[PDB]
Amino acid sequence: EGLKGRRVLALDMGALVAGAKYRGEFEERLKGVLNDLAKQEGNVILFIDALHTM
Amino acid sequence: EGLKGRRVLALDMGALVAGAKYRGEFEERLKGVLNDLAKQEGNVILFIDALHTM
Amino acid sequence: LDRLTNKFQLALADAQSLALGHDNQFIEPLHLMSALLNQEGGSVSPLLTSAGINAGQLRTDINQALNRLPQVQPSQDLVRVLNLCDKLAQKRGDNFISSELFVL
Repeated sequence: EGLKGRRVLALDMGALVAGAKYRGEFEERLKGVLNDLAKQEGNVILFIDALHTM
Repeated sequence: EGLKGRRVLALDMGALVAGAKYRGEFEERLKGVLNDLAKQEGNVILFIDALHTM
Repeated sequence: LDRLTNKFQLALADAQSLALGHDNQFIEPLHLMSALLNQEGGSVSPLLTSAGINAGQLRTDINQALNRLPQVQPSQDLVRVLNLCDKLAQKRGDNFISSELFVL
């Protein structure tokens, strides 16, 4: 009953590399992930496939 | 059976480092040949001689 | 130089970072225009918008031009443009050299 109802969204860094041409757009889209997972405010449990990437 | 109809294109260093000067141009030639191997639909054994170099 | 407003100096420092980040040999007027158009609170984008110029499309075209620069610290082009900013400031009687003048 604790972990039901939770809407769990996974980050994809392999999707986060998309759309980066000039030097510095991967971390553009990464801190945009910090923007929307900042406003999401607890709704999303994260799973990091290969944690030791982080 | 299983290997019939396939090619062996050597992944070759020196020709991938050819007249593609800035950043991304190397990713343009490698992205071109790897989308090409993505769209051949099972026709090329990729070959890496000296596996530690790439 | 202390002749520039703080905002202008801040964009120039950013222009240097853009040049460094692109592995460019010099800081060209293009780097400075990019930094000015990218500065929050800056007067360059609104100035352009007030004249009917699409600032967003300009930003894109400037970044594209920056991406074309050779890859390997003000260029003489930039020194020259800044010298004109200085003269335009003098004609207007401006205490310091502001960002808007760089556009002209």
